[PDB]
Amino acid sequence: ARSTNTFNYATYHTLDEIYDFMDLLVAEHPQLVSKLQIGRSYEGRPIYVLKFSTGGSNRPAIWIDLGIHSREWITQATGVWFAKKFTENYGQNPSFTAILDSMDIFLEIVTNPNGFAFTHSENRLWRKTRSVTSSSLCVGVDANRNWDAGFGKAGASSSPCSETYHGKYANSEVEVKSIVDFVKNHGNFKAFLSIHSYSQLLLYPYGYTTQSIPDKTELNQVAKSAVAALKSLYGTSYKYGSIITTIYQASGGSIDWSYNQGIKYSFTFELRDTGRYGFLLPASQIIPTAQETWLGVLTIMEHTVNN
Ligand SMILES: CS(=N)(=N)C[C@@H](Cc1ccccc1)C(=O)O
Ligand SMILES: [Zn+2]
Repeated sequence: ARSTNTFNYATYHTLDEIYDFMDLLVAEHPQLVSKLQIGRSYEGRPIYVLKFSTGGSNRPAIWIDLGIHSREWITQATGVWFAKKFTENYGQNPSFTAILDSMDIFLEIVTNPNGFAFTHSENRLWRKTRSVTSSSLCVGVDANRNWDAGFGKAGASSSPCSETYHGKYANSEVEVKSIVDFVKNHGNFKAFLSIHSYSQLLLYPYGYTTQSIPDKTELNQVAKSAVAALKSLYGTSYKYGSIITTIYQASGGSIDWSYNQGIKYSFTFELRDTGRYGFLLPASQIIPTAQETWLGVLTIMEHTVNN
């Protein structure tokens, strides 16, 4: 509340809280974290990215977004945890410090602020954005299906009322477009990670095509290692593979797009529980999830700095 050491990482928070948390963090470690606004949500809410850097001009960076799907609260929770973790581990953890000394980290905790606010105010299970209009009384698009990666292909719905509505056109959603422009403009992103929320999977590109990525051998081993690392804390078991192969076909996905942009280390993480609690994960599981997930993330980051 008053400082980042007082903030309760063991509970779920509102939009305001996370935003306030953002400012505390920047106030406390001004030389390491900066708060950037890459856009405004459909309902005009600021879209913020927290930039962790030790200097340099335009260093190779790591992209990390959480809460694209509003109801997946564990991700926003894990998001805030990571942010504090970055400030804590710099200069203490030999490996993490090595990473920050050479690369920057872009962390977007609340990728979909409108839906997030909605999950607090009216429907806890809301997952889409809150954009309106058309020949429909239904609101929102599935932000993870609005990307220009086999956009509109099988694995997404053209029906606005649908939970997996892809939107009118690729990048129609500001929350999405804001990232695209940011990342395209930066031009030196090396890794791109998108965090979900439930089923315990480590996925790597192509949800939209059966086509195998050229870097499949390498991506597969990294995922193997990441999953191995993650399970070392509490023995949480994750499955890994390509999207289409492990789950099902999905078009307009975040990770397919990033990979197509030449960002090789494109992985999607699906926390935490395999259905017992689902999207309504007990707050008591926040830390543990954050802790383990971090191990898998750092694994991937280490690979990145090394290749
Ligand atoms: C449980 S869920 N809705 N997070 C599953 C998440 C699986 C996915 C990962 C990457 C890319 C496209 C699809 C989705 O359907 O968006
Ligand atoms: Zn999701």
